[PDB]
Amino acid sequence: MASTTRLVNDRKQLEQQVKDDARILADARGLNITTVANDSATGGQAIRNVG
Amino acid sequence: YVAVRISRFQLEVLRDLHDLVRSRTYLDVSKSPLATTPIRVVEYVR
Repeated sequence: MASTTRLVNDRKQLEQQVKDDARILADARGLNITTVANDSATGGQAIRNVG
Repeated sequence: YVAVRISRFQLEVLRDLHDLVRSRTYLDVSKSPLATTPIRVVEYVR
């Protein structure tokens, strides 16, 4: 029970902080949206009324 | 037999030689020169 028993939590906090400041400064470069089309047809068997 | 004509012709008369003088606007590079390079900013995370 000393300062050596606080290393794992220290690493957790350090990891979270590094993940945050690696993204605050990263540049924002937006991409161009493409591949948009109507390709969601639905199949099945017809009714074919008899008479 | 039929003649196609127009109306409202806009032309400018002068009546003096001095009226051929107009004015433009230029940049004075003597005291407001053109920049050559950007500012080169550097950032640090708080």
